[PDB]
Amino acid sequence: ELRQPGKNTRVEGEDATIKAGSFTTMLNNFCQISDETLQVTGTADKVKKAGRK
Amino acid sequence: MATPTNAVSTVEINGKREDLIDIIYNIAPYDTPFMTAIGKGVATAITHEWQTD
Repeated sequence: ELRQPGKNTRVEGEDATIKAGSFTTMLNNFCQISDETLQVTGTADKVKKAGRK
Repeated sequence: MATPTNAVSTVEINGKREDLIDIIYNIAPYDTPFMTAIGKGVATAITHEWQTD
């Protein structure tokens, strides 16, 4: 993220001064497995009967 | 505190990648002196037979 604005109004030729900083944040998630199974007899895979052949 | 006050250092930054080398060091021995010393042959049955005199 970032910060909010403000009045800067610097003086001419002034010496510099170091001004803080910003850092990030970590997030993480886990994985998940999904599956399905199927079984079909040999005869049903050869014939052509009605709709499902 | 021997660091500049507003200094970005490795302490406060995030997201540093890990340093893991791609080498695995294994030095376990696996030599077989007796196997190498003796002779080799072919058996054609469950029981192997020979004769002495």
